[PDB]
Amino acid sequence: AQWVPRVDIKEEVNHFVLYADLPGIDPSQIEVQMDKGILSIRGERKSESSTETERFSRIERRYGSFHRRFALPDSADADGITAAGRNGVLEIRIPKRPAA
Amino acid sequence: TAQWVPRVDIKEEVNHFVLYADLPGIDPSQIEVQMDKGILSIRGERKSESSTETERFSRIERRYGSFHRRFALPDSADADGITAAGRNGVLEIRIPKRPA
Repeated sequence: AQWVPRVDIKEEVNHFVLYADLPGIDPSQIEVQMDKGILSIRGERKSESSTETERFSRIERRYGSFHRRFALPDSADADGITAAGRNGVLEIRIPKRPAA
Repeated sequence: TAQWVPRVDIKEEVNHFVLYADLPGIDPSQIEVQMDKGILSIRGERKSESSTETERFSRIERRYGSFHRRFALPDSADADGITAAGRNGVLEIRIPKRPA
């Protein structure tokens, strides 16, 4: 089961903010990149369930690699991205470029 | 308490159970974990930024709200031994099995 971590994306006055539910991963293990106007998050989650699988009486948490990409408007400035994580939410801030 | 249904894996080891609950974006201390008459519950309420200035969101995929996960654990689960500790959004609940 491909892990597709859920993301909300918001456009604020000076930023886009992407919030990504990435439970079970240290924020430092999530690869955030943005190239060509497309914000990418990529990483891998191990799950306790792939060890002693037969001991689990229920398994549904998704894990494994994920890689999601989000085209953002041209206003998004790839070079200013910051990301901080807490309680497995990675919150990525993408500043907007000043208007042309 | 069940606007969303957090993913939980449950494992029964030789001498303990472990539940792993993906509860991204909630402090572990806001998450109530108890057993009552065999039933392990995990409940609490996740808030989400997407409820604030919702119209500024171009995507909202993250589920939140109250949850109340219940599992009818075997009688061997020592209701008095539960610990629950979260890291990066994953709550790990450990319950030793009864001697008898």
